[PDB]
Amino acid sequence: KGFVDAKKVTEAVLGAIQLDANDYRLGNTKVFFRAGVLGRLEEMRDDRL
Amino acid sequence: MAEDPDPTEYLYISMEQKRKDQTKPYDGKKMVWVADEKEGYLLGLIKSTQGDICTVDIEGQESRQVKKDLLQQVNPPKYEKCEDMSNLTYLNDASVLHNLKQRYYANLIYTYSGLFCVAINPYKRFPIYTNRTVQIYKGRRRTEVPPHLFAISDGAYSAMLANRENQSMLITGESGAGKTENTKKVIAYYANVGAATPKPGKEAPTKEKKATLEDQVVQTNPVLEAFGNAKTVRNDNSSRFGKFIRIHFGPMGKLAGADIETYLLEKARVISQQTLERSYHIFYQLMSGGIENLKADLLLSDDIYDYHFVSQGKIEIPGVDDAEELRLTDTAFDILGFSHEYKTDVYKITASCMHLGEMKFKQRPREEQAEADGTEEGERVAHLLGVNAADLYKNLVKPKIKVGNEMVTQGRNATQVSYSVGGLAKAMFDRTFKWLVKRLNETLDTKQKRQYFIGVLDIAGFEIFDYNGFEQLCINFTNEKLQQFFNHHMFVLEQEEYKREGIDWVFIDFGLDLAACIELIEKPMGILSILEEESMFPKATDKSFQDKLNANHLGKSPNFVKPKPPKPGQQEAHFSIAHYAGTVPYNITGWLEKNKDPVNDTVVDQFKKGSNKLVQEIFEDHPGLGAEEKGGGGKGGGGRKKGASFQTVSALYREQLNRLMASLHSTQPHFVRCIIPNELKQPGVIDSGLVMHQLTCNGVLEGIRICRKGFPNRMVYPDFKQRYTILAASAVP
Amino acid sequence: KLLQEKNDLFLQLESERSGAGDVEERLTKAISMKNDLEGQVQELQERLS
Amino acid sequence: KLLQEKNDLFLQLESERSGAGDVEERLTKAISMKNDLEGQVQELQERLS
Repeated sequence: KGFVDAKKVTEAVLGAIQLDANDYRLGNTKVFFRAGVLGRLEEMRDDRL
Repeated sequence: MAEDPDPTEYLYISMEQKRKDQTKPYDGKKMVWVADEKEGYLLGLIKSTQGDICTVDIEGQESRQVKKDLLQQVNPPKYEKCEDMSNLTYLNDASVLHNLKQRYYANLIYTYSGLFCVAINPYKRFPIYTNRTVQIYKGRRRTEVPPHLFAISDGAYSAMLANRENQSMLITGESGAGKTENTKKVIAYYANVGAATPKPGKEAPTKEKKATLEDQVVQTNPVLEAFGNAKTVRNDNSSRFGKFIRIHFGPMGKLAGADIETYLLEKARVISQQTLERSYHIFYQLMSGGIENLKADLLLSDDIYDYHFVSQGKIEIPGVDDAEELRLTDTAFDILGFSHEYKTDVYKITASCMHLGEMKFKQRPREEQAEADGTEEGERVAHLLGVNAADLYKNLVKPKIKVGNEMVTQGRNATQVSYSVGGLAKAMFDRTFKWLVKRLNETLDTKQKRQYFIGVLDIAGFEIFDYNGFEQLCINFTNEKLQQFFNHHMFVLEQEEYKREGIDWVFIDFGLDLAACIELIEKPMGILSILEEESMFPKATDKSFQDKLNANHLGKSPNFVKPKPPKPGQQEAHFSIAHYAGTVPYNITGWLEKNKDPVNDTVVDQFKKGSNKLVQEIFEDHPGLGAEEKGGGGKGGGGRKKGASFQTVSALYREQLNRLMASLHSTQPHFVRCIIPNELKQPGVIDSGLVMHQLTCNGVLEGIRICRKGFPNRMVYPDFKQRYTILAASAVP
Repeated sequence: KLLQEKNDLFLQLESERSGAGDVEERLTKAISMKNDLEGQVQELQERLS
Repeated sequence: KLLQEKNDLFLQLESERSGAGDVEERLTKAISMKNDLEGQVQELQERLS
């Protein structure tokens, strides 16, 4: 419980899943995905799934 | 007791009136009514008459020379502060004016003028809806039942159950003439007398002692008022919709069910309110009453003033909270039969509409294809719908553009997107309240009893402001027809009913008619106007609309007030119609888009593929709500009705107009003519300038001239013959 | 409820059936002014030529 | 049997709604046709002028 700068909220969630902010690049509105990164996120869920 | 019968307490008027001799030496015989500024009409004396000219002084003693035909003849206080209006003789204006002003001010709002009463909305919570008032009145012998709305409803219930013909209950008013508050008291008679309410505990104060149908049908009204009501400049509690209650009655006496239709909803105000108006009530309740847990899952800010679709600021309502009123209504869902999920689910679909307008689009001039600066604003929407996040924030700016029938992607430019997002809010709220009123009716549909009824024409509006648009016009378009049904029912259908019943009556009329301006039958209404025959063509505008009204009505139709020049060259386009309560200014520039309704396809189609059950239901055909784009062949909708474009609501408001009005003139009417005492929203204040317009204009002087001999009590000849019979054991054996 | 729903539908059967007739009058407007318009297309085309 | 009167009145109703369904398409087709015939007329007069 503590939603604020959505940029900062997302760094924390993605920091818990250990990705530095250069494979997924941030800007303002959107996140850029380098190869693997989005479909590694999909895979991470879909390990337990 | 001196032509009048015997009195009771504050509920009645002061009806043990004296006959105090002082009044009498004035009946001799050359006093008259004269125009003043301060009171309105006043008392004058003919001193000397110069043929067709007259020198008449006044209460103020100012000797004035007058022309004959103004001199309204004096009608003495034999008829001061009676319960019913009837007995007043010389029905020229002053005689009625005087008499109502000093009724309201003497605590009596609701005053009898036969069946169709006069009510001057008090604006206060009066302790006269107590169960004392509603325990004595268990089908009472009407003298103990004096000029309040319970008797009116008693007299409806008491004719109807016996004589088997369907009924209506129609309160008219102008802006904030407390309509809803009145109908709650029609229902509060019904909810505490004729039904199975176990009364023998005798509690005059808080009863709350069954039936459950009664406790339920009541709660649907706060529920309706939290969602659908908001605030205006005149009106704190402004029902931003218009409803019809069909009060159903079974075989034996007591209640059977209730069918509420709903006409319009003011979804346009959701982007920004104008001046001091408040957002849809439900919203603020959910904000203040919510606790630490719920607050997270629903995605409320802790701080206030964030909520971007609440304009001007947080404005208060006088003398109510927002926060405890949440806890009332939530439990009024519990009490209806909502489930522990669906509680959170209706609020989930409600609060996103408070959120959404947080989405800040910003100019990135390399193209002008703006995208919005965040996620929080979008996510607190996205989760509460449980729609695909990866769709929303891409596909809102980049949708699959249907070109004819094939498909090309496009990025959208800055303002189209901001506007479509504001569109997404007005799409959510309109669809949900319409989902809600039916899903409310479902719990209260006549469950294996009978659909025999009273229809209550509780259309909340006729609200006058500088801004009147299309929105105001489609509300005002019924309220007009209601004043037309007044003429059609105070002269006409009152006595047309006496005629059907073959009573001792005489057909008499005076002559009041709107139908030389306003369209009444569904097809005249579906010819009105440069909107269905032309909304589909790229060159038509709210400018050509005004010009085709100005071609098709002006000069020859004497009822249409024309603009005071916001039309030569540069228009906002204004015109006016001669509606009884007020010549009103409308604006036309915009209407087209309020009669086409333009959003984004790809996102609301992907929202159809949503989750959270209720959030889902709000979307498709099968009953007929959204499924909202692609191409129904070229008609103008929709689904029913008509084909595709998103909306066209003015034609759908033909579709229900036919079915409602057909019923209304068949179902015998009860009326209450509610009027407002002041502009300033204040309790107890009455103004004479306003009252002088209003009592002329509501059909009141004319509407005593017949309805004086008109009957306010109406029941059945077999019972009444058989309940009496042996009283005349001398005469009938 | 069914002895009533007999008369209920019958009432609504007046409702949609007048709605058929009136909208067909507005369709008769089309069916009529069509002839005049075709007449106008005849007299137009013949004279410009 | 009471319901069979409700059955027939409803079958009937639906067929008058579907007759009016025809009339929807028919009507709007006639309205769209009017507006083209207008565009045939107005201009052809204007080309005389």
